[PDB]
Amino acid sequence: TRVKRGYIARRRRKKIRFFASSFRGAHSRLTRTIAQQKIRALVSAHRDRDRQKRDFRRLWITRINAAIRERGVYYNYSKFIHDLYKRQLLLNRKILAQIAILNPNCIYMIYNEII
Amino acid sequence: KGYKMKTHKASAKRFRVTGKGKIVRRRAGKQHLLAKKNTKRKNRLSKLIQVDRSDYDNVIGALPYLKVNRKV
Amino acid sequence: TRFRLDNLGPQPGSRKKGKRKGRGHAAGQGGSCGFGMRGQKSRSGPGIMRGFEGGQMPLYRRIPKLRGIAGGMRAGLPKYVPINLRDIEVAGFKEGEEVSLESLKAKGIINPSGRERRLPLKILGEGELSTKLQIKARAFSGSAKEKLEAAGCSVTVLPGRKKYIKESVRKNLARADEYFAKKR
Amino acid sequence: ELIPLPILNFSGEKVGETFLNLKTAPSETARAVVHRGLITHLQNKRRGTASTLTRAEVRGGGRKPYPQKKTGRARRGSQRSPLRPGGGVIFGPKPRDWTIKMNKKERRLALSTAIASAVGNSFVVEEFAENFEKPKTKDFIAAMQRWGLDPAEKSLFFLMDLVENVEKSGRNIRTLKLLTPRSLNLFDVLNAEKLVFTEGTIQYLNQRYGVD
RNA sequence: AGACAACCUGGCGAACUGAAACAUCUUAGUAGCCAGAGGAAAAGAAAGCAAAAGCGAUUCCCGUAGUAGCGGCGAGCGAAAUGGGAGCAGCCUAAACCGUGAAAACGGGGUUGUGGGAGAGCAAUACAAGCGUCGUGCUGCUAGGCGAAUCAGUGGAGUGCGGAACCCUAGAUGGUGAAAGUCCAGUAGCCGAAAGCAUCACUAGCUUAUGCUCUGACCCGAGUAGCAUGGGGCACGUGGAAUCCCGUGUGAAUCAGCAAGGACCACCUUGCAAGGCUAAAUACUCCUGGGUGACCGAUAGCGAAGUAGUACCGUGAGGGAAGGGUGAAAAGAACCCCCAUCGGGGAGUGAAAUAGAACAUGAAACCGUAAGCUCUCAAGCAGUGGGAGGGGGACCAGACCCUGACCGCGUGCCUGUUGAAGAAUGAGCCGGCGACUCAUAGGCAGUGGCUUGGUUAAGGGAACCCACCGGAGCCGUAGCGA
RNA sequence: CGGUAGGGGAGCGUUCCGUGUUAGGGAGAAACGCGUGCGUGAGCCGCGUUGGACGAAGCGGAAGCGAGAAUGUCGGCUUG
Ligand SMILES: [Mg+2]
Ligand SMILES: [Mg+2]
Ligand SMILES: [Mg+2]
Ligand SMILES: [Mg+2]
Ligand SMILES: [Mg+2]
Ligand SMILES: [Mg+2]
Ligand SMILES: [Mg+2]
Ligand SMILES: [Mg+2]
Ligand SMILES: [Mg+2]
Ligand SMILES: [Mg+2]
Ligand SMILES: [Mg+2]
Ligand SMILES: [Mg+2]
Ligand SMILES: [Mg+2]
Ligand SMILES: [Mg+2]
Ligand SMILES: [Mg+2]
Ligand SMILES: [Mg+2]
Ligand SMILES: [Mg+2]
Ligand SMILES: [Mg+2]
Ligand SMILES: [Mg+2]
Ligand SMILES: [Mg+2]
Ligand SMILES: [Mg+2]
Ligand SMILES: [Mg+2]
Ligand SMILES: [Mg+2]
Ligand SMILES: [Mg+2]
Ligand SMILES: [Mg+2]
Ligand SMILES: [Mg+2]
Ligand SMILES: [Mg+2]
Ligand SMILES: [Mg+2]
Ligand SMILES: [Mg+2]
Ligand SMILES: [Mg+2]
Ligand SMILES: [Mg+2]
Ligand SMILES: [Mg+2]
Ligand SMILES: [Mg+2]
Ligand SMILES: [Mg+2]
Ligand SMILES: [Mg+2]
Ligand SMILES: [Mg+2]
Ligand SMILES: [Mg+2]
Ligand SMILES: [Mg+2]
Ligand SMILES: [Mg+2]
Ligand SMILES: [Mg+2]
Ligand SMILES: [Mg+2]
Ligand SMILES: [Mg+2]
Ligand SMILES: [Mg+2]
Ligand SMILES: [Mg+2]
Ligand SMILES: [Mg+2]
Ligand SMILES: [Mg+2]
Ligand SMILES: [Mg+2]
Ligand SMILES: [Mg+2]
Ligand SMILES: [Mg+2]
Ligand SMILES: [Mg+2]
Ligand SMILES: [Mg+2]
Ligand SMILES: [Mg+2]
Ligand SMILES: [Mg+2]
Ligand SMILES: [Mg+2]
Ligand SMILES: [Mg+2]
Ligand SMILES: [Mg+2]
Ligand SMILES: [Mg+2]
Ligand SMILES: [Mg+2]
Repeated sequence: TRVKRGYIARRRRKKIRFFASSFRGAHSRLTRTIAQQKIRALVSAHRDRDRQKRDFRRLWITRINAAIRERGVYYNYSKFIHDLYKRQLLLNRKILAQIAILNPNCIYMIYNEII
Repeated sequence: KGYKMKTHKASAKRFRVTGKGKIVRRRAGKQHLLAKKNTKRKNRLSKLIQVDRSDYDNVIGALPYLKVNRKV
Repeated sequence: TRFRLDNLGPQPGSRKKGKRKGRGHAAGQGGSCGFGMRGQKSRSGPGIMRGFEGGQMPLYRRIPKLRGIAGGMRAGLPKYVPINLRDIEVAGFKEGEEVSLESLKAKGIINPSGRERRLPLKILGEGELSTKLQIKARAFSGSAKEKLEAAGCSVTVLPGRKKYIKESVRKNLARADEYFAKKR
Repeated sequence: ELIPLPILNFSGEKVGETFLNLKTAPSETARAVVHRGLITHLQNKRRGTASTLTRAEVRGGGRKPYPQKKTGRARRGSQRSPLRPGGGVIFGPKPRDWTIKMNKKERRLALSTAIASAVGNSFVVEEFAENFEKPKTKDFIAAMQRWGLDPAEKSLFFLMDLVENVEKSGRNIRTLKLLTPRSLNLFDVLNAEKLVFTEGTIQYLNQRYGVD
């Protein structure tokens, strides 16, 4: 019994093609390239989601460090964290970084409660 | 109907089977130049002996109609 | 009906699928079909002869031939249909029955075929017999005579097949037969 | 034994009841023994008519079209290669003998346990060969209606001998299928919705497929 | 006379290859060439197998058995008897002698193996067996005929749907605007042949044809067998090498004999060479009729679904393509405008013209039009995680899709390597075709059946499948030893 | 519970056959094109101003069965 390839190669490649919507040039038009790039996109996505966690953290240190140098001279981020664990606080970088922008008056009180 | 497995006769003339299924051979070196050999050495070669475990893969592949038992 | 064309199926573990090599890597056997990189075992054709050892003298040449088989001496085959004494006890015979080839084939113990058909019957004597029946066999071993005669059985050795003898050969035997007979 | 079959007459009334005690495979494997006997019935039935042509059997070829080198193109040995249209076929089908072997006692056991399962949807009838002096499908259908059957669904009549007047009265119907001990098969038993027997077949069927 | 696909017979007769080289060997008495012949051919009616018990022409299948053996004892090659089935058929001549002839020759006589004929003498020899030309019928083939049962509605068409009926010895197929047991052709069943062919039966009348004693007198297929030598082929490579067939040279015997039984001798058994014919079982398909497909459906299937072995190429042998689908029905588009044609726009046809002929469903690469966001201080395997500003929609909206100011990260894919983004290999792109399969055996595992040990093979089997037979054989029940 | 060669285990899908003149289908099948749905994934389930007649699922079976590469290959179409 003879069996043509049929349509399984077509319906497969449409799923591979639909993922390549906004790609420029021949990376959205040629099947032998979209399969070559669709592989690369997910690896880059799986890699970024691991880097996604360290990146926002890296941004929160700057914002918290940037928002606290104004209070005291010869004072800095590293001294602020050492006092929280001394005072037995639990707040993380996410909450402190967002309060620094959204309710800056709170950190001025947190600095006072520590001292 | 058609093709049947053939026995490798040069191997059949050099290997046989015991009652349980052990393969055996004759030890070599007892056809010429026996004077320089001691009776202890010539006695060792005269006796039969079981064939090495590693070589059955070649013997059985050549002797398909040769009943054996690998578990003994 | 309970059973029907659309409610049957095989027993699990009885009908495996079968490896279709060369149909991707996730299937298990890869594109190379499980033969590694380029070599001789990976080629499309007959391989090395079983026993070949890369030019080294194989084991079927550096070993002498069996005794007798080397020159052409014929191997010794069975001359009789051996049956031990214990098997007769299991057959379930009574005082009156005999023991021959035709009797045992009826029970199903002895089932010869081909070469084994044209053989007599021999008794060996490994067992015990406590039924006191008669025998119609060809030959007997030493232990069998001691056991059967002790059990009150009735043995009967058959004459077997005759061997043709040249005329003058009978006279030399008759010469010796007359010699021993007249003296003893 | 457990489900005694009732007997019917040429009319729609009852006259008695009997049973049939056949050899049945155990429930742990009866579903598989019947399925093994069903494949071989069909795998022996199929005909190896598929055939193709290899590169040696296809017409043409033989000549090397262009030399091995000094040409900027992939090597080639013959135009009638599988890697070109109109060429050979790699490992294509050929006329095959699909026939396999199955032990008798397995095929016989698969047949017994199948009939022993259709007891709840079967029954027995008396002889009616004399009631048909001439072939007539109209009267034959009326008899099935009076016995409680539907010609729309499948059915099965198993009897000793199919006389001429009776076999012509069901030869035209597609659903109804008449059988004899020689024409008895496994395929028809499982396909039929309702079975029918006679006093002679219950005797013949019990002795050939007893439980002793 | 020549032609004739394959099978068959005869003659000549390779090589690559395998042996991991190669010459003995294998490939192989294959391929191909030549010759011949038939629907089959060839073989074939014991100078035979066998072994002390028996079989009774040849051929084919199962099995014996991958056994006994052969073999640089390497690769590899490979029996036979017994047994089980298919299918069964046995006949005509030379010679002794008697007549006819110068001879050659004609007629009669005879044809066998526990020996038979001739020869003579007795009987009784042949009706019932095998043949069978005039022709006479039987049955089939080569043209055909009869042949049961339905109406309406469903908006292109009703065989479908819903509803109501009918036939069936006919629910096999194909066709019909759309899928049919009841519309058509048909099928079941029945009928039918002047003429021709074939299978059978009958019929001439000549026809081949039936037994007991006497004899060890006359015949038993000659340049043959055998031997010596050189070779071939038998499973068996000169080996102890028989058996069978040839070249050279030699060269027997006639039943009181000869050959064979694996050197040879002896004994016994079996058989009667040197003349010939013969049906069936068996092998093949350029073809014919019927039937069936877990066969293909226009890159498939025969190379060929169209003027295919055409077009085209080649001095020639020879090689060798491609091109399928309007519609139920051409009703193939009157007429008007553009108009030199082609072609297009309306009209009209049609269920559909956005089916309009270069016309059926019409994917992708590729070439484009329009709309929404958007780039001219940039830099980058082109994306990804963040997501400014703007835009969008039958569900809703803290959602979703499109666009992407700017930051960060990120060294194409396979192949294959100690290691490749690699300036190592391969791919111009898209789509299709395209690769561990098949048969038969060995071993192992899993599952199943039987275990009162198991199982059949060929071969039969309502066409096959299949019910039921078929136990010959094979495996397992004693090993040790050359 | 990283993993190449390589081995084992469990599954998806294609075309065809059995149930099958199946269910369903000019009240629009196959196909094609789509999707705020589901799954570990191969894929499934659904939708339609396309299409115009076929044909699942389920329990099972068989293969000319899954392509991105072979200076592959046929046809079509680009670049220059
Ligand atoms: Mg971390
Ligand atoms: Mg043993
Ligand atoms: Mg792997
Ligand atoms: Mg690959
Ligand atoms: Mg492997
Ligand atoms: Mg490779
Ligand atoms: Mg290797
Ligand atoms: Mg090779
Ligand atoms: Mg080999
Ligand atoms: Mg060496
Ligand atoms: Mg031995
Ligand atoms: Mg060729
Ligand atoms: Mg050639
Ligand atoms: Mg082809
Ligand atoms: Mg001629
Ligand atoms: Mg050669
Ligand atoms: Mg070689
Ligand atoms: Mg070589
Ligand atoms: Mg002819
Ligand atoms: Mg004929
Ligand atoms: Mg014939
Ligand atoms: Mg002939
Ligand atoms: Mg002849
Ligand atoms: Mg004469
Ligand atoms: Mg009619
Ligand atoms: Mg109607
Ligand atoms: Mg008819
Ligand atoms: Mg003679
Ligand atoms: Mg010889
Ligand atoms: Mg001789
Ligand atoms: Mg001898
Ligand atoms: Mg003889
Ligand atoms: Mg073609
Ligand atoms: Mg097409
Ligand atoms: Mg269209
Ligand atoms: Mg078109
Ligand atoms: Mg600048
Ligand atoms: Mg700018
Ligand atoms: Mg290197
Ligand atoms: Mg490596
Ligand atoms: Mg490169
Ligand atoms: Mg390099
Ligand atoms: Mg280079
Ligand atoms: Mg390149
Ligand atoms: Mg390519
Ligand atoms: Mg391609
Ligand atoms: Mg393919
Ligand atoms: Mg393939
Ligand atoms: Mg292989
Ligand atoms: Mg096997
Ligand atoms: Mg078992
Ligand atoms: Mg059979
Ligand atoms: Mg048959
Ligand atoms: Mg792992
Ligand atoms: Mg780990
Ligand atoms: Mg389809
Ligand atoms: Mg239509
Ligand atoms: Mg189905």
